[PDB]
Parts: sequence; C-alpha cells; structure tokens
Amino acid sequence: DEGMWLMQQLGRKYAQMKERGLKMKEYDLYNPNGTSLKDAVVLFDGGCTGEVVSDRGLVLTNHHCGYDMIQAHSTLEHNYLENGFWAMREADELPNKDISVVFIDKIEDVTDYVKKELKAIKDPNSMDYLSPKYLQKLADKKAGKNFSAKNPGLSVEIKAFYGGNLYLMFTKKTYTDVRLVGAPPSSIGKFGADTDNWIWPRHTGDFSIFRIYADKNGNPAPYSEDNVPLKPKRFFNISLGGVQENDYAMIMGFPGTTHRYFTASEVDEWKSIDNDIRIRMRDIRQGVMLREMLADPQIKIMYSAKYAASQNAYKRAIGANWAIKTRGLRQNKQAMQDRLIAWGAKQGTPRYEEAVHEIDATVAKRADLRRRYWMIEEGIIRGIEFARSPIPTEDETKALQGNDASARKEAIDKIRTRYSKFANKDYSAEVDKKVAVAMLTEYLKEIPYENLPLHLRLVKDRFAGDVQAYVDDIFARSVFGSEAQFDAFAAVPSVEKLAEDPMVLFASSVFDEYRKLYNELRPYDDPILRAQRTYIAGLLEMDGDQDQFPDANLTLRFTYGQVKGYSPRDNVYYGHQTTLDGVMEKEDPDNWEFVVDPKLKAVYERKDFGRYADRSGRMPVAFCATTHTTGGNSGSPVMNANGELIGLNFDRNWEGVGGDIQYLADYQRSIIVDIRYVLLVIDKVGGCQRLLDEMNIVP
Amino acid sequence: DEGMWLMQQLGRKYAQMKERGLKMKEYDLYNPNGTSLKDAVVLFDGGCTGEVVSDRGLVLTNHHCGYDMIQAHSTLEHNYLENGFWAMREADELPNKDISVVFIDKIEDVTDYVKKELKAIKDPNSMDYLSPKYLQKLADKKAGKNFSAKNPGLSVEIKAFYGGNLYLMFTKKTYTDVRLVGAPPSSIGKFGADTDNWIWPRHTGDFSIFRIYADKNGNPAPYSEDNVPLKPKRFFNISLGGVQENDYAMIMGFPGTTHRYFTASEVDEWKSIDNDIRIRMRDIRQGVMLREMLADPQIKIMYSAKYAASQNAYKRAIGANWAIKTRGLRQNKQAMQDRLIAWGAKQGTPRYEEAVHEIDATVAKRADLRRRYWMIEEGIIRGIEFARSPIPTEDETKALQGNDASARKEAIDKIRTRYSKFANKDYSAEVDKKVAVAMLTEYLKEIPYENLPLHLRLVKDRFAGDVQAYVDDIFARSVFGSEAQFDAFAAVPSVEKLAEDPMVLFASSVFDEYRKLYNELRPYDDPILRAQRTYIAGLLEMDGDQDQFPDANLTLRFTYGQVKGYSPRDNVYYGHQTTLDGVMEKEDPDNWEFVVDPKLKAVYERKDFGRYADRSGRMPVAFCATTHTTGGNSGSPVMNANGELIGLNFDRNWEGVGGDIQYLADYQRSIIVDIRYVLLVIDKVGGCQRLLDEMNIVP
Repeated sequence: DEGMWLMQQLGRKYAQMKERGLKMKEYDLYNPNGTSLKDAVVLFDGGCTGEVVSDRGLVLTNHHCGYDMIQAHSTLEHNYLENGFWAMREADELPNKDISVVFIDKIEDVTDYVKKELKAIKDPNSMDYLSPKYLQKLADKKAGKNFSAKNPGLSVEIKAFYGGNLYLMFTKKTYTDVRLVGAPPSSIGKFGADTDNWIWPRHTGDFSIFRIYADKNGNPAPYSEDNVPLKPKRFFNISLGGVQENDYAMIMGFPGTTHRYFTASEVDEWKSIDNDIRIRMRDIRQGVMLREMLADPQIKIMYSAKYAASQNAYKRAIGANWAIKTRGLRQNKQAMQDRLIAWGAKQGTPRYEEAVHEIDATVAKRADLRRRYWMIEEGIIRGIEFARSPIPTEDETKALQGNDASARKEAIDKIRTRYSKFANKDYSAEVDKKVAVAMLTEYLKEIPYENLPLHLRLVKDRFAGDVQAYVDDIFARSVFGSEAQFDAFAAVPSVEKLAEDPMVLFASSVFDEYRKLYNELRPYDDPILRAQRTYIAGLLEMDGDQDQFPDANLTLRFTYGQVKGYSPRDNVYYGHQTTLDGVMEKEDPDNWEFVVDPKLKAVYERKDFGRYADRSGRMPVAFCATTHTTGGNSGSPVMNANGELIGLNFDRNWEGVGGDIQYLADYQRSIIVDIRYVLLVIDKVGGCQRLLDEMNIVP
Repeated sequence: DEGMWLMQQLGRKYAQMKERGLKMKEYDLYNPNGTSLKDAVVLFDGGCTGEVVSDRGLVLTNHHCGYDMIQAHSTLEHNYLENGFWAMREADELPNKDISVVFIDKIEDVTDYVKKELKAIKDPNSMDYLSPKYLQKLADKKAGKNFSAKNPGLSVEIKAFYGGNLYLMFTKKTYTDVRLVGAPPSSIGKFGADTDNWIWPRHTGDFSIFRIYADKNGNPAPYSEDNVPLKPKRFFNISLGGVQENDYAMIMGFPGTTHRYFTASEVDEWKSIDNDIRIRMRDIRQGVMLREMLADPQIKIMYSAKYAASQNAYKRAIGANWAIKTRGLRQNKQAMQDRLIAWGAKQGTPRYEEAVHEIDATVAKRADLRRRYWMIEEGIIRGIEFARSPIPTEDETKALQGNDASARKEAIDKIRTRYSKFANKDYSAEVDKKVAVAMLTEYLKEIPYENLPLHLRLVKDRFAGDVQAYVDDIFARSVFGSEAQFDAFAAVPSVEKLAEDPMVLFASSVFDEYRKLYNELRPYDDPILRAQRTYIAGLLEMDGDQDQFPDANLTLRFTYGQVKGYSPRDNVYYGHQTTLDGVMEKEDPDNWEFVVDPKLKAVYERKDFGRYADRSGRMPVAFCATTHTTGGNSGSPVMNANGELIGLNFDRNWEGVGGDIQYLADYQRSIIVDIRYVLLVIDKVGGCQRLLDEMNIVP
C-alpha cells in the first residue's frame, strides 16, 4: 500500500494494517517509550538498512550492501567475493575499517519547539528552517550539551519533514565495530545483477551477514580485541512459515528521497530537462562505448563497469518518462493542485494558489539555466573522461614557480599520481577521443557560442568548426595525452606549460561553467522550498496526513502491504514467488552474471532442502509485495503478520521506477529475497551451522 | 493435441475430438463421397493455406502469405503495402501473375494398388517406392490419362506416407485467376515484425483477402476479363461468438515437413553436425555483419535483410538445441526404438532391431563427409557473398573462344548482368572481405589441407597462412573485384583471364567440393530410407496409428486441441487471448515495426467495437491454442466446435521450435489472429462493408 510512514503515524494507520492482516499489538512493533521491534532495525553503513537476528548481534543486510567490505578482505589466494566467506568461529569474523550501524533509540515530535525557536528570526525568508546547522543547534539546546558525554554512545539530530511543517528529533546509538561474518558467492549475491536488475521475476540471493561488536557493558566502542558481541534489546525471529499470495508484509528501513509533492510544472521540468537530456547524452555516449567494446575484447573488459553505471540511471530516466507518458503522473499532480486551489477559494485563503504559481514562475524563470547545467553535466562532466583529467592546485602552481627544487619535485609527484589515476588500466585515450567528438558535437549544437565554456569557443574561432581537429589538438599538445608526453613535462616542468595546456584549459573552462551555472541556479531553490512549505501545509490541512505521507529523507519509515504478483502487460502475469527451478533455467555457464554455484547446482539436483522447501517441495528464492520502498531500503527487514522475519528487501521492479513521485498500486512492487532461501544457502552452501544455532528460528 | 492427421484418420480420431469439445457431425467435416468443410480449404500459392469465406469465392489467408502480391501492386502514389488496400467493387480487385489456389477434390487410399505395382519391380532395393517420377506414372495409370483433357482444371498426384507404408492419391482442382481484394496496412499485418516474430504474446493482425475468379461455369481458367467470381461448393461461416479458455479449436492445412520418427542417432547428428555448425558459423558471420551495421547507417540498410535471413534458421537451430538439452528429445526417441526392439524380440523378429542398427551404422559412416558438407555450406556457400559471384557458363566460355563478335558480346552482356546482380546496391565488398576472413579462418581451422577446395590451398602454400592477404588478392586481381576492374575486362575479354581469375577459381573450387560432397553423401540416404520404411511399419504394427501420426509432406492434414495459455518459465504465466490494449501498450511511433494505425487507434479510444468486442467490452486481437502446426500452416482456418471460423493461424511460439520432432503439450502453441479482430479491421479500418455483407457471419 502507498506510503513511507513516520513511526509516529503507526497509531493512525494501525487499523488499515489490521485490515490487510497485521496480527502484532501496536507497541510490540513500535513503542515510543519502551523496547519494541523497531529497536532491531539499523541504518547499515549510512545508506542501506539492516536488521539484528540473534542475541549476539548478528546482522543481515544485502550482498550489495556488504560488497565493499567483502572485496576489501579478498585477494587472489582467498577471493571471498567469488567464493563466499564463512568464518567458522567468532574470532575469524573480520573487522571493517570505517563501518557503522546506527540504532534509532528514541524519536520525538519537536515541531512546536522548533517553530517557537524560528519566530526569533527576523528575516521571514530565512532558510534556517531547513539548515542542518541551525537544526543541530536546536537539538543540542533541547538535549542538551553535554548530552553526548552524559549519555555515552548516543547523539541527537533534528530533521525537517512535510516541507518544514513537522520536525522530528532522533536519539541515535552508533556502533563502529561491525565484523563480516558471512557472505555468499557473487553467483548467488548478484545472480544476473546487470540483466535481472530493476527486474521481476528475480532469482538473486542478495544477502550478507555481519555482527555488531561492543565493549563489555554493550556500549559502543571502536574496534579492539577486547570488544565482544552486542547483546541487543531486540532481535528478529526468523520464520520458516514462508509466504502465500495475499499474505501481509511490512517493512521498516531508511528510504532516502522522494518527490511526492512535485507540481505539474516540476513534472514538466523533470521530463523535458533532467531526463530528456540525460537520455539523449547517455545514448550518444553508450553508442560510442558499445561499438568500441564490440570491436575489441580488451576495451570490452575496460569499459563495461563504466558503460554499466551509465545504464543504471539512463534506464531509470527511460522508465520515469514512460510513467509520465502512460500513467498520467502529470495529470495526477495537476489534480492535487486544482483540488487545493479550489479549496483555498472556498475558504478565502488565496496563499495556496500563490504558492503553486510562485513555483511555476520559478520553474519557468530557470529553464534555460537548468538546461545549460544538465547539458554540461551529462554531456561533458559525466560524459567526457578527460573532463576529469588533472588540474594543478594552488599549492602545486606555487611550488612550480618557487626555488625549492624539492617542493618542485613534490608538486610534480602529486600530479603524476592524479595523472595515473585518470589514465589507469581501464582508460583508453582513443575511446575517449571518439566519445568526446560525439558528445561535443551534440553539446555545441545545443549550446550557443556565447553560453559556451570559454575554451570551447576555440572550436569555431580556431578549428573552423572541426571538433575532431580540436580534440586531436588537445591530445597531441597536452602533457596528459600519453605517458610519454607527461614524462617529458615532468623532466622540465614550467608553470607556463600547464597554464597553456589545452587539456588543462578545457577541464578548467568546463568546470568554471558547471560551477557558475550551479551558483546562478542555487538562488532559485529558496522560493520553491518556501512555496512548498505552504503548498504542503495546505495539502495536510485539506485532506489529512492519513493518505499523504511525508517525503523520504533517510529517516526511519515503515510501509505495509501484501505479497502479490501483478500483470506487466496484456496477457502476461508475474506471480508472487520465484523458485530455485527458475535459477537453473537462467543458467548460462559462459556468462559471468548467470553462473550457478557448483554446491547450489548440486544441492538442487539432490533436493536437499531441510524444512526450507514449501508446501509442494519447491525451494523458494524470492517473493514480491505491495510495500512502498525506494533507495535506502536495501536490506530492510520484511515481516509477516507476527513481525517475524520473512525476507530482506533488495530491489524495486522497473514498472515502479516512477514511484518516488506517484505510487502505482497495480505495478510497483518491492523485490524481496525469501528468508528460507537465505538459510538454505547458509546451511548447505556455507555449512556455517553456528549461525543457524544462534537465530531463534520458529514455525 | 499431438498430430497432423490424415483426413482418412478422422474416424479413428473422432471420439478423442468429441472428448475435447467437438460438436459437428464427422461427415460435415470430411466426407469422401460429398461436400464437407474440407472443400473450403485451399493450398494458397504453393506454400500457404487459405480458406473460402463467401458464396462469391472470397479467400482469407495471412498478410505474410499475401505480401508479394500486395508489394507488386504498390507504387508511390498508391502504396498499398503501407496504407492497406480496399477494392470497393469486384471490378477493382487486382489480378496476379503466377498465382494459384488448389482445392483437394478427392482423396483415395491406394496402398494396395501401389504395393501390387511395386512387386513388378525386380530389384528389392529400388527407391521407386519414393520416386515422384514413378508414382506419377501409377497415378496417370489409375486415372487413365488423358485425364486432364477429359477433366479440365483437375490433375492427379500420388504421395507416400509413413516412410512408404501408405499411399494416397489426391485429385487437385487448380484455379490461377486469384485477385487481391483487401489487405490491412503493414502496421497491422506485420505489427512487431521481427521483435515479436516466433513470440507469444502477439498483437499482429496477420491476414489478407483475395478472390478466386473462374469461367462462366465456375471451372478453372487463366486470367481473363470474361472471368467472374467462383460460386464454391462450401465456404466457412464466420463466428462472432468468440473464444474462451479450453474451447475446442481445430485447424486444416498443409504442413510441409516433420521428423517425428528420427532415431536417437539421427537426433545426435542433427544436434552436433547440422545445428552446432550453423550456430557456430552464423554466429561468426552475424557478428561481423553487426559490427559493420552499427558502424555505418548505409551498411545497416544494405545488410539488414541478409542479417535477418541468416538470423531466421540460426534462432531456429538455437531452439531445437534448447529442446534437446532440456526437454529430453533424444530420450523420447531412444525410448521409442527401445520399445520396438523389445517388442520385436517378443515376436521373434529381428527386422526392427536390424533396421535401427543400420540407421545407426550409416549415420556413423557419413559423419565426416556430413561435417564437411555443413562446414562448406554454412561456412562458404552461404557465409561468403563472393562464393556466389559469377562463374562463366559452358556457352559463354565457348563464345569468348570463337570468332563470332556477336556471340562474344552476348556472352559478356550475360556476365555483366550476373555481375550487376551480385555486386548490387546491397553489396559491399569491404563488408564481404571482412566476413570472408572471419569465416575462412574458422573453415581452415576445422577442415584440414587434404580436404580443402583446391583454391583454398593457396592460403598455406602461396600466402604463408595469411587469410587476409588471400582475400585481398582475390579482390585486387579479380575481374569482379570492382566495377572498374570488370569494365577493363569487358573491353578485352579472354577465357584465359577468366580461367586464371582468382575469384572465379575460388567460387568454382568451393562449388566443386560442395557438389562433390553432396554426391558422396547421396548413396547413404537409401539405407536410411529403406530402414525407415521397416522402422515405421514396426511402430505402427506395434502401437497402431492412434497416437502416431504420419510425417508432414505438404498434404492436407487436420489438427485439434484447445485454446489455452501456458507458463514459459518460472513465475511467468502467458494466457490464451491478447487484446487491442496490448497493441496500444506497444505503440512506439519512432520504431518502424510498432507504429499504430491512426484509424485503429481512434477505434480504441472510441471503444467503437460493434459486436466484435468480447462480452467484457474488450477487443481481442489474437489467441493461442494447443493445435499441432508447422510451416505450410500459414493462413490455415481455425474452427470452433461447430466448425465455424474463429481465427487464422499465422505463427508458432519458439518454445515449440522442436515441435516437428517432439510435440511439447505444456509448451507448444499455434498463434492465431482472432477472426473478430479481422472483421474489426475490415469494418472500421477498411470501411469495406461489402466483404462483411457477402460473408455469412453467425452469432
């Protein structure tokens, strides 16, 4: 069902959740002044969600969430990323530098407090109501310093919601000793992670396992050999009951961002500026990239990370536009607007209408600047690799005109380091020359001369419109065109050479214009934000908060729905559950992304499923539900009617791409790995039987 | 249900058809001694099926069956391919050169008569039992020729069935005045042409409409202004009643070929020789062709057809090999013969075990020759375009040696003409040289020196193993290597230059070996053929014809089944009926194949469906059914329980690719346009009301 609901809004949605089939008592789920299930959910490493699943602080999250920790501990001799990792005792669990989980200990509405404090500010246009700094001063005042010393391991944060109409203060408890316990092999963790991505049906066992360490009192500590497993206040029970079509499902986690209150005019800017330009520019780029990879297997190895990441956002823009074309996302947002404008007339408050119109006027005023910004961002900053070639720092330049021959040698070395990072083993000068001519030919068509970055004027003024000649010249004459050319510079480096380096001048010139457009555009955000406060204040006051959730902002939200398949198109049905069968169907042993693990393949043939198979002897892999999730929800616990853990959220289907702006009940689905499958893999692929022992597994 | 059954087999199968939902009386479907539905079926233009749907000789078949006729009547001022075509009176219907329809007027079993005649052949290994030249003699004798003079418009033919254990004599009624009446625009006839090819779901309105003209008596006659519409013996009534899941469907038509009685050793050869080599060699070919098409907009246009043509049987091979890999085709065939061998033991007759062993032994003996044939057929004869460059005829050679200038120039003219048709507007020697190098490298890798075509020995001996320099030389020195080179030859021709022309030597040498290998493999066919006659005789004696149909052979068969969807893979369920919404869902005005017709589009937005809509107010397009069809069944009528026309067959799903060898009930499906959609396009897109008025449309 629609919405990413504040924990504070559980009471107000408890009956609908009962309607859909929630069995828990409300306070067992979220208790605002005691222990509850909420206390078992964590923000994992700042972006993902995870959950505690044993009284020794064992934490589950996605494989894609643990990926970096698994890679950092992997080499040629012991490639955990490929083979997996299962520490057979707690001492073999690996610490991670720069890792966190965070608990949401307390949450409290501090709206009236914050609004009282905001009346002390003179300027009625102050943006302090959304300043993190200001909001932190208020938080520190209420807590209030020395709060962190008096409460070791806790901190406080205030955040804004409903465009500045509601304020929450969060008391967080943060741990930074979190060790890798286990992960499956990449053939399970990422089964088809580029082809099957954004896609249902899905067969990916996207999980990994960690453990929170603490000091002997259970309070936070940085890594030390003294530290011992956390004994948490709450962990999730794992259920073997499985799922059935229409079963209740709910999620807690940390959705990042949504745009639920966009005006129609913002839908038009979003479609015809952000997305069209992204789609256009990324088509040209991927064009040249694809043909170069097909024409050379070396280039294919080098450019398929970069080509891949260019898709995973391009594709999101294709899908987003498809939602405006076919799902009337615009007319939906126009309707919300008019309902409110009418309503403001009936009440004799015209300010709602004025807010909407102040947004439209602002959107209209900034359209060419924004178009120029997106052109340069997508076309040059993201689009041409030599856009990010090295530029000397102040300090470096200063050294190269000094007399300190060794400060001369140090500055060169920092640049040699950045040069080799730019021109690494995945960089091809010739590929990027091709990419550049295409991207620049599109950029100069779409951007008139007197709006160009200063160095791009040279194409007309010096190369007689010849873009090839301009790019060739950059590489022929630059100290960053080849290893040779850089080396020759480093031998007799003058500050004068770098000042005329045409690649330096390019990279600087385009960055000046990116920066300049960004700064010109920044003042246009304030009126839209101020107008939104009013717009949303109106929307809440007219209907209510009950069917109008607050935009996500990387705070703890819950969402509910049912396990349910859907129909993506005429005469097709996807059901609610995938099976291990479906993994084997997709096998292609000569495709990296569809490799099937020898032990898993073997566990399949021998039907060796413990009591992790379903009512008919089929081994489940993944299921999907009507929950409302987004980026940030990676690793979120999925709970059955008794708040028992039934799976981990890991993706959203491509038909719900536009669900950060409008939710589509018949299409949007959360994509969840089945907890039975997670266990099977622990048990039968890992053989890491100690982890099943410590969970509290139930019917 | 499995089977392409003989009309002779209707009585044996009639109960099974009643069980599946058949209503009508047997003898209204097929009667040897009078009029029956069978009389409404035609062999349309050699390879398609069609059906008579009015008392004035109106004929429906597929659009892809009517394609060439439509394209032949299209100029730029009136492009009927693009816009459709609708004659508004019978006198506007457009004649067609080299066209026919063929009724099957009678069918007699002539097994005994054919067996008697074959005892007078002394050699017990004569292949006369399968000879068309011979069987036509026995036909002529039985029919007392001059039969075609005594009965103008009629003719006779005998064919063999069940590998020579059953003969039928057909009496054919051939009309050759057959005129274009109605086509929908290609956007409907070929909606999704190549994306949706071999695919369910499907949204393609694949029909066209013709009329049979004849003389005053309704007797056949070539085109003439004096000709008027044929009053046929039977036409189909058209049903507005529609389809539901599990409704009886049945088809009549002319399936081309099947290999249902393959031995498991025939399956293994087909996989590892025939299919694997085509897959290997076409992958290569197609790769090189893609690079170049992506590389140059003009090569794409030049080479798109040829690439698609290569893609056809490549995809078809890929599917067959899926089915062997995962559906146990070989096991099914192995089981077949295992049962008959066991049963033959029991009878005390080794006949069958001796036969199967012979097939085994012959398939083993011919494997290297056959591996060589497929390597040369896929690798060069089809792979390399300049393999089909001109070779001088006996006659042209003979004229370039004479003293006859007139004959010398006529020779050159003929050669110029074949040169222009080979080096035509779609021909690129750069592309051809690139393909040729990829393909020859694989060929010289597989095929050793002693088995090369003679000219290919030059790579090793003359060009130091450098395939690229060989192809360079062929083009550099050949008279067919460029237009100018040819013209320098035409000015001063001589046999000696053609004799030493490296391209002529290449194309001669590769065709010599191709012919040569074809000829050495020819003797191996007879043992297999004769052994098959015994093998199929044994299976029939053992298990009867009940659930054992005779291989297709371009003769009239019936098939039955039910309208039913299916699950193509895990968690995916395709249903039985597609809708006009599905068309709309696919609209994509930039992509050529998914353009939607404005007038069709408008009928949808108006819900202007008359009595064509299904009872829930939705407009059907296509349906699928478990009928057993193959190539030859294009345009075939689909009938309901009462034998009323409910649709037109036009494709098979790829999931059923192995259907010609192994029928896959849960997976294989005939793809059928709903006759209600057909009428919709006549009514609301043609506006061609007279065609509906002349039909008999029942509820």
